Amino acid sequence: LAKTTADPVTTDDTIAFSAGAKHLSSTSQVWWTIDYGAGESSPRTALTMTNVGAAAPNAIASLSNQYTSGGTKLATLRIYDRDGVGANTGLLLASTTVTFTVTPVLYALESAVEPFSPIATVAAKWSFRIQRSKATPAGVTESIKC
Amino acid sequence: PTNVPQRVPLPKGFRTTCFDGYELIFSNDNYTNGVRVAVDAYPYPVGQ
Amino acid sequence: AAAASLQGKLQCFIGSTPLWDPYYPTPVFQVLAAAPTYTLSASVTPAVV
Amino acid sequence: KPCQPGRYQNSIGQRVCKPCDMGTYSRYGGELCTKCPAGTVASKTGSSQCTPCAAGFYANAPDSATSCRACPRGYYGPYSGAYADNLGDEFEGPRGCYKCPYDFFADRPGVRQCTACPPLDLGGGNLVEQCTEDLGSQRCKPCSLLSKPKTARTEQSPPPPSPSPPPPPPPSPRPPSPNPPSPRPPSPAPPSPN
Repeated sequence: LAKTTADPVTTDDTIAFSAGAKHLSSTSQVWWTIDYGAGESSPRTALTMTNVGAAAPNAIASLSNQYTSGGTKLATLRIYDRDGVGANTGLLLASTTVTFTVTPVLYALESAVEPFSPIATVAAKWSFRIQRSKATPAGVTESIKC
Repeated sequence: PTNVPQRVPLPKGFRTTCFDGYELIFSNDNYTNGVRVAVDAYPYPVGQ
Repeated sequence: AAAASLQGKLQCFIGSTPLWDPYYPTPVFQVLAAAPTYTLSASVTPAVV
Repeated sequence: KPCQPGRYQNSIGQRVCKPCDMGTYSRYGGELCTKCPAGTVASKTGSSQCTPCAAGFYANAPDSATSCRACPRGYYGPYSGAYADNLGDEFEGPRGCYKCPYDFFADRPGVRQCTACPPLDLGGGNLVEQCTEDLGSQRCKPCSLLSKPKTARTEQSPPPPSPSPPPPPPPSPRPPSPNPPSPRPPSPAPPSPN
């Protein structure tokens, strides 16, 4: 599996990776799972293995995911041999997990009070500027509750 | 500049680099610091 | 009552995830006190213009 | 065996590890030597670490630096990680050396506290303030000289310092004690008498 978008900035943009599964000979139906930082696929998808081991990348569904936070992803793709639907665990064959680091987005906060020195029994208004790192994703509105 | 090899097993005498003001010499004679004690001690010459 | 050293704490949430990590300390703001009076003194050169 | 830090290898099946380039560090192994990140300098071939040079000095070039040198006479460095951009005003940067303009001067690349000139004293009584003529000047000059109102240059405000690193996460729980084995088989039953 290889990442297509590249330069993964956590929640910014989209993280796309396209995999390719080869088997030497005697190619038949495989079950392929995709595992993100947490949670695996429930239906476990369904792979059709048509090419031969010479042709490495077979047509696997290009699944993309939008992670959260700056932690490493370690995107696992587990292939289960036997079925899976009938409450029977499949056999791990390749796995071949790849991990890619990301860059989280930090938030800045600046405060200013008025009046600038609090006199006893006098109301004060604290104004706060909130600054976002880099730029807001296109067509993505965020509502903050402070 | 002069290269420094990564960790090589050397028996006793052979020393990659000396410290703070000592000129490495490829001799058999027994040296402590830079002043010598014995001569023709080591069978094969080593880095003093 | 008017205090000399104020320390306010703010926490923000975009949805569920907070902006300020709990491991990191919450922002603290020192916004002065005692209501000081500012005196202004002038100096001019030259007098007539 | 992995190549010891200070060297690298970029070919499968090489008995010898090549020494890293000058101004570059290496960890245990590494296919290629990674250059010094940002405002630091290695200043030696096959060095295991790029040293982040102290405040009052700037790196020769960004990223790939040879030797950190002191800021010029009318300059100061407030931060350790001070590095010349090598493009634009020779030896200035966002975290690099600044001129400490007009009021302040250093005149001897020693510290980041550029001094606000000495106010000279004419005789015993008279006191006169000293201001420079060109942003950062070496020798101060008394005020009321050379067109003071000319001074129109941009005045920036420093960004806030980076926050503290997070504390290490808790270690992985130790494995539990092994469960007790199945009980021993019973003694064979006695044979039928006769």
